[PDB]
Amino acid sequence: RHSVVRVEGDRAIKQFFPAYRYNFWKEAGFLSLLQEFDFVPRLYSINPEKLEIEMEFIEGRPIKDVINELNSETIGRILDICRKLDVLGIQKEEMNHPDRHIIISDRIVFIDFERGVIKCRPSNLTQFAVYLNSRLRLMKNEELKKLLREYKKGFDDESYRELRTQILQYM
Amino acid sequence: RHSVVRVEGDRAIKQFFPAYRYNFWKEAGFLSLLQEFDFVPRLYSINPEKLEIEMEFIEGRPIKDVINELNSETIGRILDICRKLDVLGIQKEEMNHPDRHIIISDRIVFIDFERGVIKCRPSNLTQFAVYLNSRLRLMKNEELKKLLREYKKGFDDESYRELRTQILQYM
Repeated sequence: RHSVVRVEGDRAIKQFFPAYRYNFWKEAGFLSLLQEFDFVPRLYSINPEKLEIEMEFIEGRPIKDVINELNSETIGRILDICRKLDVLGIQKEEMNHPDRHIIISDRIVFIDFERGVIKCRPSNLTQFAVYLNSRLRLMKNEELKKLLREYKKGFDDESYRELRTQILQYM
Repeated sequence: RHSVVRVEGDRAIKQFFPAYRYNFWKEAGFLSLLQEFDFVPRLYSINPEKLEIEMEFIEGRPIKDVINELNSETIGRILDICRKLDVLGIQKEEMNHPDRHIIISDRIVFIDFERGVIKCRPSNLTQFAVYLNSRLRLMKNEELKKLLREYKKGFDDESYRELRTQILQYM
């Protein structure tokens, strides 16, 4: 609704509709701030006159196509990226509906940052954990909800490791 | 040392050395995230291959040239921008040496975001207050340090207003 992506070679061009200049800049800003990491597309150019962002085309399958086939190693890698975004202070949003926004090949790429916001304690990992439990039925809410409460309280490396192992044992 | 700025018409073009590629992305990222506000330059283009950013040239005088002539209303406007950055979670850095990075005309523009970082409680306002007191000698360190300690504890609008009025009274 906010934008259209067209693929031209190995580049994806995301053009926002004119009403959504605000989201255009958030996408450009957060992609720029995440270029030191390998879990976002490369950013090649921005054109505010056309509200166009030129970026790397990401080959692979969206998570919604493979979520039930994914092994524990791969899920752990996705949890690491959510945790990284938590630590960076970037709340990507809609991480409980990542169906079309995590692209899986030999690597894991997150796409679509146009709703990102800065926050002290982001909800990337716990939004994703709701999705993960919704698709894999790892456990009942009361157990998952307790696990998310403990991570949120501590919110350090130790709290994360406990959540990580306590999620992945279940698979 | 990180970059060279050249002015071509109404555009300032900043080119980084390759060693400072990640400062290029911070400048691009934070300028992008601040385009919804009027206190940064407009961003026009990025070129990651050349590490070049094209933005608005800002007409006006740097704060170091006018700091002792600035009235209380104008200082309050600069304090507001620091607070805004604090609230947004963006620590610009080097705000205790803003000498060439606040440009004052009819409006107030902050420039140079290449050292910015995200954090829960940024130090923009407490860094700027140290500079402000250093140039205007408004109060003794111990009093300022007491005022800054209280602002950092509360860190809400109320804490800010108390800081704001208690700074501006001295002129």
